[PDB]
Amino acid sequence: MDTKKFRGSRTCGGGTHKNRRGAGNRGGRGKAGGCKHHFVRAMMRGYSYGKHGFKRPDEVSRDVSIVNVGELDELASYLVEEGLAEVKDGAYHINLENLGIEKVLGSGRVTKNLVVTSEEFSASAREKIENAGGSCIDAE
Amino acid sequence: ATAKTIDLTGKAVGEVELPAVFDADYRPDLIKKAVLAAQANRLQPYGPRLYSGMETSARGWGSGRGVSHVPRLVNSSRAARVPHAKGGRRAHPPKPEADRSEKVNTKERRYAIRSAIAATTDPTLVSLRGHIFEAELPIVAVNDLESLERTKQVIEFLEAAGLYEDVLRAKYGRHIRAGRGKLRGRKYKHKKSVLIVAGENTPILKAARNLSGVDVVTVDSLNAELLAPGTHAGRLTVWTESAIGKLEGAFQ
Amino acid sequence: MGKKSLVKLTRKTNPRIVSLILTLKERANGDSAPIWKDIAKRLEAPSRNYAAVNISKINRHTAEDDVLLIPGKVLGAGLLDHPVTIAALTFSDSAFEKITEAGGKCLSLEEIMEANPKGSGIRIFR
Amino acid sequence: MIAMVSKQPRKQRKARYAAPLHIRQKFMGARLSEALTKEYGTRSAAVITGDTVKVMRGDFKGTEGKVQSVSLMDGTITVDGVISTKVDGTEVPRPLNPSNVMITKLEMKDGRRASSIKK
RNA sequence: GGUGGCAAUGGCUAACCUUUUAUCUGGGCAGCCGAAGCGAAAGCAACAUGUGCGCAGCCUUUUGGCGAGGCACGACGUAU
RNA sequence: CUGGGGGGCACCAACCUCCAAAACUAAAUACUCCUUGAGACCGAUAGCGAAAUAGUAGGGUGACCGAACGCUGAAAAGUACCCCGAGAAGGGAGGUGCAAAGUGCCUGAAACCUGAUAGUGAUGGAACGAUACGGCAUGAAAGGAUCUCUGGCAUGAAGGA
RNA sequence: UUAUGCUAUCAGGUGGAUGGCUCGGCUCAAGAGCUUAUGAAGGACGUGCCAAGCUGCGAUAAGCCCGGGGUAGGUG
Ligand SMILES: [Mg+2]
Ligand SMILES: [Mg+2]
Repeated sequence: MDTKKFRGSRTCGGGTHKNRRGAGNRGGRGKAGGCKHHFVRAMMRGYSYGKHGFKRPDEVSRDVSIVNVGELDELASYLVEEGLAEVKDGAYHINLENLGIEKVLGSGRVTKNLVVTSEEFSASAREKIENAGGSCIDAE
Repeated sequence: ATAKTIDLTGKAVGEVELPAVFDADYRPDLIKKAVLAAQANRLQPYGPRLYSGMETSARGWGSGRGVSHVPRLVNSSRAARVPHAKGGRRAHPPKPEADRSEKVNTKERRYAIRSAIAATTDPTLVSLRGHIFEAELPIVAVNDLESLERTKQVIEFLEAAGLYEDVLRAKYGRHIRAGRGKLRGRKYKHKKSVLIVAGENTPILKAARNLSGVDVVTVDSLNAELLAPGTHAGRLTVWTESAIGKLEGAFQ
Repeated sequence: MGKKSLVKLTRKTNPRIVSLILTLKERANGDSAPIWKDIAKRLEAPSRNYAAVNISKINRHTAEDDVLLIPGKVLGAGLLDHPVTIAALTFSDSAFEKITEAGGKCLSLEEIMEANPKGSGIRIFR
Repeated sequence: MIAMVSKQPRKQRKARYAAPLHIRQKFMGARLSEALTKEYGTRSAAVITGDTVKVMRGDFKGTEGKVQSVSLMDGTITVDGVISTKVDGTEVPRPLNPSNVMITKLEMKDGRRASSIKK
């Protein structure tokens, strides 16, 4: 706190000089007082007691990266500019495994012709891709 | 943009186009931040000894003895170990593990450096900042300035370029400091005259070295202290053609 | 401009903002147009809560050949279809490239206040 | 010989105070007259008993005389003519400092003196 | 919180190297946060604006109109 | 060896991967008695307990606890000679020095003690003072000169005999 | 000449604050890093012309011999 603000105040913003003794003016040390006298604060902070669910090992689980069709469509010109994509006979041939994306979602609009190869496709993503005349290949 | 180039005789022998670093707006707060960060990073840890004032086995006498409740020596009545007792420890002293280094992002640090470099173009900032000069800012010199090897030649050039009165001002402004700093190594208070910039290491960094106030550096050694001593831009400086070449995209 | 606005002015550090605020109030008195006084009171707000406008929002709301005052920074995210004039406080480089490719202009607040004395048709965005 | 890494006053005064007694011979240095310097090539020299000095600073500016004694530990020399009187009246030598004198006549009796002055 | 740099084509580097003595200049994309959520988990995967009220500001017959941000809806992803 | 181990509960199968129960091995790293350098460090009740005749004086049967003390002057030129005194005490006079700074001697605050000056004082009631009016003392510098004192004239708000 | 006293200022005593100075302390960095039965570190006692303490030294006792550097004084 601002020490110079309190030169000549005695109590230094604490009230009586009987406050600020030690751990008993805080109710215990740490998150102490779980549900006897700090129960309401315990519930509001996000420290409620309980155990709920299980965990799978991290060896087997994976966290897929995603990209929506709108995002993939809008930045296609920049992708071919960087040499990532390819523009043979007009339709963009864009491969998602060189970027680092394992699944294509479907939020947004698609207007350009896209030939997208990847591992996974939501149903709506495939519907939107092929309603614009494009094609999707399950990359293996 | 364009600026007159003057030889060692003081005659304009060309007109060189400046790079885009010199064309930027003045920003005092960024320069402030950069200079303060570097000066904070120079510092050096200090503090008392590990167990100072506490190597003791004092015990209190308790109540009933007619005296206070402070710890005292085992074979006497002299208080010890507490901050208000003579010879006792100090409450909240400095600590050697305190880390006082500051951080500045590279983009804003480069931006402050560019802002400080562009400030030397303005005659007003240079003039009101303390210096004395009779030249057309900015001062640009032909590349043979890196060939000078005797201090007398550098003095001749400075006299012919109207920048020697600042050197004399720095020489005669050297004066003894006041306070406890004299006993610790900082005996004088110096003044800042002129900064000479060269593209590459040459004998000029050894000739214009003893002149009072003059600091000579290469283009790859510019920071914010050199250009804003005390967080005030407007430092007299000299450049060369090679130095101008080095600054096409130097800090962008 | 009581002591309140003087305090809010004293907090600022960047000189260009201070010069803008003073000149905007002067110009607002000169032309009797509340637009400049409004922009001054906006620029004098907390710096945490300025405006950051993406290209998509301008494309969504404006039409062909509008004039725009953005007391903040224009960010480049989206696609710009039609020419627009966006006089804002600052642009990012991608935003500048997109607006230039579309065929618009990127002129600062000084240029817009100098060119148009009254703001007869300016649209404030946020 | 103590390089620029000795810019602290504490170190310099330690070096001058607790010096080996063969280094305190160097502190007995005094300027040479013009002829001496242009015939030996050393801008200065050391003061030794038996040579004529010319006082340059203090109460006796311009008085000449021989050096009557030298003390290494004190760092002071004694000169002819320069004296102080007791209360009862007794002329006493007054110590000086060799950096306030000028050598006009060297005393060559060692033989090693010439080599000692230079190189 | 006050003030700043950069800005979805995002922001910052850490250890370390260049140190020419601790500064400093230039590298360093490992990694962290943001960018998609729901669910114990397997798994599945959304509006890049469809409607209304309307402050500032602008236009105007000084009464109305347009109306960023704001508020209220509608529609959709997932769990039960 | 047509062998053996492992692949986060046990066993079976496929696949992947290794060869224990013997041994050595530089560099990158840790530390500070010690040597050198540097300091937005402390500056004598501070900084190490110790600016070291300091782990000392001193205290405890013992394990062990543990202080205080820096500084004449540029140069001793460290007070000659005379009087008092029992005096190698000390005082006076007289000298040295720009200046007594006269030996633990730079500057030399307050508490406390001695004397002098101003006010008051042996009929007198107390938180030791604030405000207004008087006596006595002082009022050189740094404070005033349409300023201080005494009156006349013109305008005079609320109020108003 | 009002004594014993009270208040304020001045001169002196006592005392050792403040200021100025400081061969000391502390922290960080760079180096360097084992020694002893061929008797170590540490201790007791002795050793000086006048010498009690500390420091050095060991009945050859603030010390002896040789090589180099240094040059006119030395005796912590
Ligand atoms: Mg201490
Ligand atoms: Mg002490």
